[PDB]
Amino acid sequence: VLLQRISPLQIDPTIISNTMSTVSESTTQTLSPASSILGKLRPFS
Amino acid sequence: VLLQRISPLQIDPTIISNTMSTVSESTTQTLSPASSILGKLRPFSSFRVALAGWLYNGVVTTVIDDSSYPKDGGSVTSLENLWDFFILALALPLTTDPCAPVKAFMTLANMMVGFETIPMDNQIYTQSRRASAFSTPHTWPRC
Amino acid sequence: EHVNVFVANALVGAFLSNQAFYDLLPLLIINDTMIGDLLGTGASLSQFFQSHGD
Amino acid sequence: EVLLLPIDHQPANVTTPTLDFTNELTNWRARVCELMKNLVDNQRYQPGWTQSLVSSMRGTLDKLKLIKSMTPMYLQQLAPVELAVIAPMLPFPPFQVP
Amino acid sequence: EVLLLPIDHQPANVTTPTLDFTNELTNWRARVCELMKNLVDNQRYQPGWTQSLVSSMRGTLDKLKLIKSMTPMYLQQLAPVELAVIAPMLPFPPFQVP
Repeated sequence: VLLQRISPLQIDPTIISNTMSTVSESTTQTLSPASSILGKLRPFS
Repeated sequence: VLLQRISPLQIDPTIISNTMSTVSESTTQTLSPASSILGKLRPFSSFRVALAGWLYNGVVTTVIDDSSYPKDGGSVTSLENLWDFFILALALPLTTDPCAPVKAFMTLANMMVGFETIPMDNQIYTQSRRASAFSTPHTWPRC
Repeated sequence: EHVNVFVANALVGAFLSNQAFYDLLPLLIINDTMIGDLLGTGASLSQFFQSHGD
Repeated sequence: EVLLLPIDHQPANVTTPTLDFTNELTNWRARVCELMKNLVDNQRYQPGWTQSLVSSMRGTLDKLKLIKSMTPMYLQQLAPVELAVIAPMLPFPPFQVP
Repeated sequence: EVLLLPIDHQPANVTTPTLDFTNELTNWRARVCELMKNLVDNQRYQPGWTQSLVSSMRGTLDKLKLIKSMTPMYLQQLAPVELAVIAPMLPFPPFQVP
């Protein structure tokens, strides 16, 4: 906690989601590198 | 205004939309160069003004508004940002700002971070510093 | 004139890796002590050198 | 009598215009596009996009390059005149620096 | 007075930060991605994925590599300080082993 209060660093997950919203892919595809990674990251203690 | 009234030139955005309606692409695709560019252009005041500014650069220096550069700086991996670059590159040269060139340069340099790297001058005006900041001669990077 | 080996080395070394190098030039020529000169400075990377007092 | 311009002004010799790409600013659009197109076909960037998106991106860039806009032309042939014709009527006359 | 760290600490020389990838941990992310990318383009693994999935996978990996995170930087320049500044105030002082 002490750290969290003094450190200027802030974690903001939206960063990962934004860059990921521009990944190029086909919709007829079974897998989505983009999606899967987000669902694996489930965006601290 | 005076200009708008006398100039025979007329701005008609539909031009961009028409040529763009013939761009070839797949529907199963996630991104649309065609679409994105239109939504980025959102198709005037600023144009006519920029011209007027040419007459008084003695006391007034036109510059591209900060709000027009990518928030984080952009990334060559973002189609969105690629259009952002485009927009800026085409506009800068119409401003009286004597530093436009350097900004037009840095604007891309900022997106290239990590992809392509260059030798900047020092630790303050780094390759990642918002392009819009190189507003004075003393800042034009060596490279 | 006498050049500051330390700087010389970092210069080439920074330039060869595309790191900011221009702020090093003013230190290329030794002022009074090859070491003393750098002990102060807040220039370039700590990757090349940093000071701990004396 | 001197009025400076941050652009090259080449007076037009005709009174019945026609699309023209032989302008200073038209090349600028061209180059900018060509650059982008190269950034895309870059052997170490092109592998990250679906082979289809590239074709589309290219196509688009080409259409932007070859777009039939008159602005660049106007800026080189007429704009400068218009300004010169207004200047004498302004209340606050021009004040420039090279 | 010695406080050991499992990371390389290179004090920052400025007070007005800017994204920087010249960090120990930033390379680590890079390498890890590059490896994956190679595992995918491996002549005897790449044939099992639709030519499209690969492009996407690559693109993604690149975006992860070039992501604009500050953590790696912070960990190298500030974090160590913060700790050093707290240490003296803890009730139970540090107890380390190389």
